[PDB]
Amino acid sequence: RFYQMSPEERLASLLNEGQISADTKKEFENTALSSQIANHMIENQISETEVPMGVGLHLTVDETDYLVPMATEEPSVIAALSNGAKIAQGFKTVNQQRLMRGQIVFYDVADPESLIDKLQVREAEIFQQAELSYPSIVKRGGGLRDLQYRAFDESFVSVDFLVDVKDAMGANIVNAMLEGVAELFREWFAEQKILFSILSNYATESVVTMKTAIPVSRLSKGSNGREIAEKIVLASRYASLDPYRAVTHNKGIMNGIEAVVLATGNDTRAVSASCHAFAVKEGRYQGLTSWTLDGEQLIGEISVPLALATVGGATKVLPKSQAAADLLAVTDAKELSRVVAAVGLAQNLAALRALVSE
Amino acid sequence: PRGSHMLLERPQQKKSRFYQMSPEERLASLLNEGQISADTKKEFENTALSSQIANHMIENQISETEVPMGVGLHLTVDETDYLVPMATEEPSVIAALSNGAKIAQGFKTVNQQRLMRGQIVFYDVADPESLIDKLQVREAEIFQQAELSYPSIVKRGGGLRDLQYRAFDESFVSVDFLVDVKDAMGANIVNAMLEGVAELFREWFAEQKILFSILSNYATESVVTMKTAIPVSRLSKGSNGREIAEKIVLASRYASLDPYRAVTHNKGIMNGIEAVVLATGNDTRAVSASCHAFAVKEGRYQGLTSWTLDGEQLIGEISVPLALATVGGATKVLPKSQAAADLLAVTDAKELSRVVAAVGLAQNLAALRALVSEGIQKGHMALQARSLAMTVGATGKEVEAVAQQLKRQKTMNQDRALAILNDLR
Ligand SMILES: CC(C)(COP(=O)([O-])OP(=O)([O-])OC[C@H]1O[C@@H](n2cnc3c(N)ncnc32)[C@H](O)[C@@H]1OP(=O)([O-])[O-])[C@@H](O)C(=O)NCCC(=O)NCCSC(=O)C[C@@](C)(O)CC(=O)[O-]
Ligand SMILES: NC(=O)c1ccc[n+]([C@@H]2O[C@H](COP(=O)([O-])OP(=O)(O)OC[C@H]3O[C@@H](n4cnc5c(N)ncnc54)[C@H](OP(=O)(O)O)[C@@H]3O)[C@@H](O)[C@H]2O)c1
Ligand SMILES: NC(=O)c1ccc[n+]([C@@H]2O[C@H](COP(=O)([O-])OP(=O)(O)OC[C@H]3O[C@@H](n4cnc5c(N)ncnc54)[C@H](OP(=O)(O)O)[C@@H]3O)[C@@H](O)[C@H]2O)c1
Ligand SMILES: [Ca+2]
Ligand SMILES: [Ca+2]
Ligand SMILES: [Ca+2]
Repeated sequence: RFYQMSPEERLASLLNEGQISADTKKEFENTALSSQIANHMIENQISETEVPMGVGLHLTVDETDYLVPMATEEPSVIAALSNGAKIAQGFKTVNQQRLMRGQIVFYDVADPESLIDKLQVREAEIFQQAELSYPSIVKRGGGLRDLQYRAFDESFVSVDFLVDVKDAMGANIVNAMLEGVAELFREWFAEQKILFSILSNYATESVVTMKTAIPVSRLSKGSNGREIAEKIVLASRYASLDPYRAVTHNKGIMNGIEAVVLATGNDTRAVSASCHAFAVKEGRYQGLTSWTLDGEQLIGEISVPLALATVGGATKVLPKSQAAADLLAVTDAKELSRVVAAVGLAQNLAALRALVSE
Repeated sequence: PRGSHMLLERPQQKKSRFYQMSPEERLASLLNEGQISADTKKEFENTALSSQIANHMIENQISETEVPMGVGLHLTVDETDYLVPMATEEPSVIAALSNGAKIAQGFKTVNQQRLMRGQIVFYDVADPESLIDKLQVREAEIFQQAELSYPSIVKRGGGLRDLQYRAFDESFVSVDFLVDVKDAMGANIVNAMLEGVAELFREWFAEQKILFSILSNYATESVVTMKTAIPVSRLSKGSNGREIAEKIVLASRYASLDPYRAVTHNKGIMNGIEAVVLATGNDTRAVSASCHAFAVKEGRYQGLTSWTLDGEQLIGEISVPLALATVGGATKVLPKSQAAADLLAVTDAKELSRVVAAVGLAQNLAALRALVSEGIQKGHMALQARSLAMTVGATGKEVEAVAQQLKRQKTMNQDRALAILNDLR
């Protein structure tokens, strides 16, 4: 019955059964998100978590000014972003891509190559079925983009689906498309077995690279601008050597990125999973940014998979997500990813500069 | 050309900088400079967290993000029943956690440690092996200064516990500090302790140079491992319980071969873990950072859980570093954190980490069972049909009736769910 009760009835049941105090109940009742919206978004809803939201300052991306909504519970995070962006002055997009990835995994595959060669010769029909399983995205101008195949040891075979989901995160688009094609596969190969069909959150085809060039004089109010830069460069390289520093290094970056992702109603677990997994380069967890000295300029670069969204999920139904989107005022998801990647690099600059200046 | 940033438009210099203004003044300035609409300003003004609390926690505060919070059910850890506060915006996460916990019935602790790491890193070290030995013999005084740099923790029963040393590139040296921060996360306890020990490191060695002294979020000494044992019959409403178990084992095994699946595998785990971390006012970045880095094993990003078959039993196990906290940070200054803490009803941070790890394993179970059984979509659409019913006003047993009819529709809507509801009345 608990999952069938109203929020008001669930709180009363919790109090009646001694599971929460009376003051705890009154606090759970002090909400600002409409009960209608919250109760229909999740299950067993009783209340809300309120995260303070502030405005990150001085971010410029490709000669466009931005005001960054940042939801965070940690002090100094928004100030660090603002000081880091002010010092950097601007950020420039080195390259951007935006495709989502999914997979259908066969198991107990007798001869992998046989199965794979079978699929490659019928790719036209697969694209046909993928359109039928979600035709709306194809009308918007997206849809399936490529098919890839990977044969693994232990008799696994993965069919990789790369999709253009436009401004959505794409989970429900990709999952629907994959389950529809899975049916066709089971019709084509009654012999074979399908372990699962699901989207991959490792969005290596949604990577964004930002960069910044900083006159070393801006790194200090005084004369030791180059000294601070040389130590920033040293700190960044040590992240490539000590995972115990790289994790803190990337955590500092995600303080800014996850604040914007949260404020705009995007999925924080998805972005945190892809970014940290993308940090694994050459079998070692390293930093997501590089800092080098080219003459009298400190040059920083960031590369992160940012399959973010401006539509779908919680980006619209939560009024605060719409308000944060009004403040940021990005026109599409690709732009959101560029702004978020710049926030990451700005956060990292403020963190390293403070780390080596003390 | 290169004009300045549009923020220097927000200052009221005829009087005040943005970071000095009050939240109300900061919103008025935002509206007057064309950055937000009137409706957006009013929505920002609709807040439940005290303005005095929010404004003094962060900088340039203007409003708040509201994440719905629900209650996960059926979780049992070490023969104790729990009600898990879960803060999330994703549908089905809480229902899946309840389903996964119900299927497993309970979780037990295999091992647990709780120590926060810190590091003081030397750079430009000529002979690393020399400086190291020069430090190992003076550990008696290193432990003493650590106590005076932050004595409060030592009288509460904690403080520095161990010192280890590593060298990289034959030019870097790192002094590793293992600290017991009790129920706090330990960031400010460690940092202050390390910056104080760095001082005498300079006094001792005017020859060497320190690059930085700071905590490490990679809390490999806060790993907690949870276990579960499920009769295969509980994995299906039908008769193929074992078949399902066999598929879950392979899905878990496949995660260990394809990082593209492992990331999604751990993402599902973190849907539950981060939802409790957020509800209790803990630092979500620190947990996801240490958890995903811990996922890297033998030079390969893999799944954080293992699933194996032992006779008629499906055996699941999770291992993650959870340096969570029950005090400090945002665990108390945020009233909702205290309310969520009253519901979870844990006594210490060690118990918090144990419950959160179990939540992760239960979450993993629900996802994997659905993926290898009917698929992830069927469950989602069903919850979506019920949500669309309550939106239009479905009550009582009309919730399932309207959801049943929405299933028949090729495309479910709020426009059509209202039509179904009115006919029933
Ligand atoms: C969604 C269910 C639970 C449907 O549930 P069902 O299969 O129809 O079975 P049921 O309705 O008879 O009851 C299932 C139990 O789940 C709970 N439950 C059931 N319905 C509700 C509800 N309305 N409100 C609250 N709780 C609910 C409830 O505890 C219930 O038992 P009971 O308490 O009644 O004895 C099932 O399909 C399921 O578990 N799906 C898993 C979906 C999931 O894991 N979602 C997480 C977000 S998606 C994700 O993780 C991404 C992913 C999957 O890609 C990660 C990965 O790949 O690993
Ligand atoms: N593996 C995973 O991690 C996983 C698994 C399951 C669920 N999820 C969750 O599923 C959600 C993300 O998936 P989703 O975005 O596809 O949900 P969605 O809300 O159903 O899809 C996007 C919505 O935005 C609309 N839209 C408007 N303009 C669009 C545009 N330019 N491009 C694309 N769509 C546009 C779409 O309309 P049309 O239908 O007409 O196209 C659609 O209704 C998140 O809540 C996520 O956390 C994640
Ligand atoms: N790299 C990073 O992640 C990083 C860096 C810097 C800061 N931070 C932030 O710093 C905060 C976490 O650090 P913190 O935990 O040390 O915050 P904290 O609030 O300063 O420390 C814990 C507080 O709880 C009190 N307390 C009561 N009972 C305790 C117990 N059993 N054990 C420990 N403390 C107890 C302590 O009293 P006493 O004062 O007497 O000791 C202290 O005031 C977070 O806001 C975090 O995001 C993170
Ligand atoms: Ca191809
Ligand atoms: Ca605007
Ligand atoms: Ca030792």
